[PDB]
Amino acid sequence: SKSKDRKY
Amino acid sequence: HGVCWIYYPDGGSLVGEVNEDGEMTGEKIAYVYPDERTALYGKFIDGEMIEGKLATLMSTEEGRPHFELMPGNSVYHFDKSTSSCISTNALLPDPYESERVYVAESLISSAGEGLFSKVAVGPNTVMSFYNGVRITHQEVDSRDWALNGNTLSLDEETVIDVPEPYNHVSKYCASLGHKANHSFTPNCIYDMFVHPRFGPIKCIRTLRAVEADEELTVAYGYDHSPPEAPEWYQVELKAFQATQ
Ligand SMILES: Nc1ncnc2c1ncn2[C@@H]1O[C@H](CSCC[C@H](N)C(=O)O)[C@@H](O)[C@H]1O
Repeated sequence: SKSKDRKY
Repeated sequence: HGVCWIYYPDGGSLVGEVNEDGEMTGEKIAYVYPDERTALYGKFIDGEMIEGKLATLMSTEEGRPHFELMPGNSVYHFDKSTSSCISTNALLPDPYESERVYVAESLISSAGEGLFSKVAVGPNTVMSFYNGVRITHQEVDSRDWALNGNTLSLDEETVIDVPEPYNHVSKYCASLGHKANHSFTPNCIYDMFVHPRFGPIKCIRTLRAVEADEELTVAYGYDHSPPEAPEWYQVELKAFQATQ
């Protein structure tokens, strides 16, 4: 995703 | 006739005499920040801040907080952002953040401004808040990286953004967490935070002691193998991998 800090 | 303290996992708390239904409702309720000293004291309804005046928790006696009001008529209210409104007081700083960080030119080359500690702090210290407007992952992922410099995933439904022109301190300084630059060897982390003015957001928390005037950095955590990331981050990742 084009955002910081996502839980993958 | 007792007082109750309700702590959030981040270390902030609500404190006051609860009503018959166990709710934080009254004229003398407070939110206390994680330093256990800075407080927003006044009218709350079921834990929502209606009028919190800046105060310092001076002591506790039998569990009951004893506050001193700060000068200046600093008042705050619950003011969660929307998709289109970042704050009703974009230029009113957060009083806890203002004592801990400032913005200045980053020490990282060609990286614009960065966020710096005002004072020495220990590990695990909340330094800054990352508030912004609340938009969807579909909007963010379906637009260009040039518009996604400040996007921070909050959870699976919501991305917090600080879009132009709120990325300039002259137009928005209610929170500053979007000013911390990235590092693959950071001194801070993004962490969940439940804020009395901004609602559920994230914060920047130190992982170790930091000195006065030290730049605060965080890992931005883009997916390296969906990398899906801006070119400057791709370049730096290759460099980080080579040091390893
Ligand atoms: N390690 C790093 N190297 C280069 N640029 C960085 C970086 N970390 C952050 N940035 C820059 O900071 C932007 C994210 S917001 C961080 C605050 C920003 N420097 C400012 O002046 O408002 C990125 O789009 C990139 O321009």
